[PDB]
Amino acid sequence: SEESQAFQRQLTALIGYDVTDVSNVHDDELEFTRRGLVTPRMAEVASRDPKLYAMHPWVTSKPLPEYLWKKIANNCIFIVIHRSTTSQTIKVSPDDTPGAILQSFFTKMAKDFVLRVCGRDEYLVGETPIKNFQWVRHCLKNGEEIHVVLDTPPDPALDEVRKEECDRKFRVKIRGIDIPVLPRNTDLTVFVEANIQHGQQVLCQRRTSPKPFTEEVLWNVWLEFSIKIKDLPKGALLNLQIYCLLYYVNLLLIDHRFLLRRGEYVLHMWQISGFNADKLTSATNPDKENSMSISILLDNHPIARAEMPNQLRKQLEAIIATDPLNPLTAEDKELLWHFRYESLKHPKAYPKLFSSVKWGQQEIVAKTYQLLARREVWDQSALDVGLTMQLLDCNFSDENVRAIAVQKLESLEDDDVLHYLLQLVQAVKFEPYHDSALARFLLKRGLRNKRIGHFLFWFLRSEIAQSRHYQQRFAVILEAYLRGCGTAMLHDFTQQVQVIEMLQKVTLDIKSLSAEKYDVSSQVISQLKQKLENLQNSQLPESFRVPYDPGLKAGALAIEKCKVMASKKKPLWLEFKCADPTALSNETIGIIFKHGDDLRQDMLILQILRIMESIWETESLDLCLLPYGCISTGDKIGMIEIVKDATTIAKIQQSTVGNTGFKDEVLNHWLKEKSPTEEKFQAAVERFVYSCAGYCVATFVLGIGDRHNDNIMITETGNLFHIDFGHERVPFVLTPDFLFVMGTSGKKTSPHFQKFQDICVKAYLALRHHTNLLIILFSMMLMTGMPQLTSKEDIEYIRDALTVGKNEEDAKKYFLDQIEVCRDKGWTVQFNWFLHLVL
Ligand SMILES: O=C1NC(=O)/C(=C/c2ccc3nccnc3c2)S1
Repeated sequence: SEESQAFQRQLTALIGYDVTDVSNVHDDELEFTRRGLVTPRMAEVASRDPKLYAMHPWVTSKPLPEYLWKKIANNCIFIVIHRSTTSQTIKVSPDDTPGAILQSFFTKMAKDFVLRVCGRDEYLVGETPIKNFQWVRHCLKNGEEIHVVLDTPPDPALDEVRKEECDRKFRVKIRGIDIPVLPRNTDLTVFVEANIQHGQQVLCQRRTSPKPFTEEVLWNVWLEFSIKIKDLPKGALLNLQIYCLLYYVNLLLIDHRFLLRRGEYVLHMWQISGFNADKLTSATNPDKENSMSISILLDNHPIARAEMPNQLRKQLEAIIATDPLNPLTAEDKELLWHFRYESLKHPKAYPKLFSSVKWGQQEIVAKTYQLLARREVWDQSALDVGLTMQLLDCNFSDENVRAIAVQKLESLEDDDVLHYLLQLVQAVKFEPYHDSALARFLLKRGLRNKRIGHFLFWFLRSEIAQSRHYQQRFAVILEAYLRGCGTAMLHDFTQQVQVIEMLQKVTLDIKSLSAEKYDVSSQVISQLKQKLENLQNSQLPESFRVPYDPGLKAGALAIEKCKVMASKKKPLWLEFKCADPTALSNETIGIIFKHGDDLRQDMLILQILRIMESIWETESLDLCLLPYGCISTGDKIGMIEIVKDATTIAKIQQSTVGNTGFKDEVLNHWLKEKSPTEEKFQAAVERFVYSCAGYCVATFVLGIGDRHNDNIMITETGNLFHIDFGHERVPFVLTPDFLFVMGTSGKKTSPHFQKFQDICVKAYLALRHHTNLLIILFSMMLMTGMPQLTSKEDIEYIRDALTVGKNEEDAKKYFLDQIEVCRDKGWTVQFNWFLHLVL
């Protein structure tokens, strides 16, 4: 239709990819998926209530942390209901409801309405305690006053959606392979390797005679396998690889309609470079112009009580209580299997139990599917994200195992889906098929909530504009989401995508007009400013929503405050004005555009940091972390949130001494001066101690605590925070300037440094209580976030770091040891840091 085809062009521009393309495809799994996601989209949109969907109340059922009550020791909240002039400050109770609250206002005013926060697209509605709104806790945690404005409920009419209406051994013939360009140094040979895979696990492997690596190499040789056609499990993967490893490609032997792949195929392959999630994609290489290829032929159809002793039961248990990174063995597996009804009564044993299943045999898989049939213990157990996330990684390809995994996620409330959305989304790369429990689950949660949906949009978009391996799949999941969020949501995303395109065009140009040789010369300096105008004209929207912070709505770009950070690279530093007039602060909005870093690795790292707070919180601890917003929007490019009143530590040093040259007291001077009243400098020391320990533990477990001062920042208010995360040693950073702030010197004691270790070990062991969770996220971050890593050696770092095994009491000491190693280096390495880091 003249406009229907027009709408698709819209969704296409938003999505950054053309789902309506069938150029790079060899079947119809995608279309079937769009076809298939239509249902899930429909059930949810219909189900979602406009009354709450249009205001996305953001709340939690978790208990208000123990470190957030001193604020309210009078069981009285100081909400400050605004309006237009009369800002009456009502008093409510930590239990009152946005309804009751509206009462203590109209009850205090005499002779519909909703209370959204001032300067933010956040409403405080819904039958939920005023203490269960993340905002109220945000205000309580920052000493800020809980404000709010009396305004009418948003016309839900806006959340309007456009109208919607054999028992033979497996065989495989390798015809040959081809590549346009040949002339490559060596005159070596090459062979093809066909592997039948299921969950990383190879179930068979066949090769080919080493023929010379010429422009074209035909083999016309059948590759007979041992596995029988009735044993190939759903999810199985024919992994073709070229060795001389330089090229790989995959092809599911069992389609989406439960049929066995049969026919001629010309697969364009991915190039390798010298484990990670890309080697797993069922996608073919889009660039059929200069990429290796392989012709194969497929032609061969539906789909297919005593009690453990005591000593052995003592053996099974020792297996169960082991980290995920600890491999298994022929015996452990046979043990876990033969007693599959025993190990079944233990949820934590599911990952290991399913790793001992011989998927390459119909009979065994058949039994396995019968094991799952009864999930009393699992379905009844408390939700364990660690364990759940484990059944969604690269090791589980059976949809039924993975399926129960999503079954527990179903039990997650928004606030928790926000804490994991990113990894949940990265986990879709492990799914063997496009349409899946996990996708269906992400898609629904997106539609049911505008916050999750906003973040789903960018997380998926991040993958589509950068991942050839997984764009088609993500794009298809995105389009499905876009057709259910609403007309408003669309208007928003559109405005957002436009602003970034241009600001990204500006970003790359400036980087060009500026040589490696540090400059920020008059010229480029005059250029950026000149550039920031050709856009502020009309094209660049008068306003737009902030991708890393959905509430905030940026307006005009304050050219007068925009610049270009030094850095080898040339990140851009932009600032806008809040498009909301009801704001009660002068604070503009600072976003940092940059090119050069894999801004995805950053995202993941900040994601983990928010998961380390959440943990610390449940254990009543607060290490004041500042995981700033960051959204990767393309290959080596994205945006960064700008924390107000923050300075690099290095600059804090060279702000008293010299350049090339470190006064241990430089920091304590900055804090006292950059602070009005002493009552405040006291605070600053407080927030500095907590957040300081915070990045100490966190950065350590992650193995990213050895960084040059230039990547460490602090605020005039006391909060410190690391930055830059895209990839004499040391644990972390506890330099004399910090140590000094706490009040200490070479080997000493203090009311603060004592607090420092006091807060650390407590937060550290707290993390140790989530060893398995941390390991799994960690292990998923490498597989989808970093190049290609050994499925052992690289993940193993997290295992030694978190010191799995050791008794708490020891670890309690282990940390401190690492702490003393600090003094041992004083300014050693920090002074050294100019060279480089490796290994
Ligand atoms: O990877 C990276 N490359 C860069 O240039 C970075 C700079 C940066 C990051 C966060 C900030 N937050 C508040 C203030 N200033 C900031 C500066 S991070």
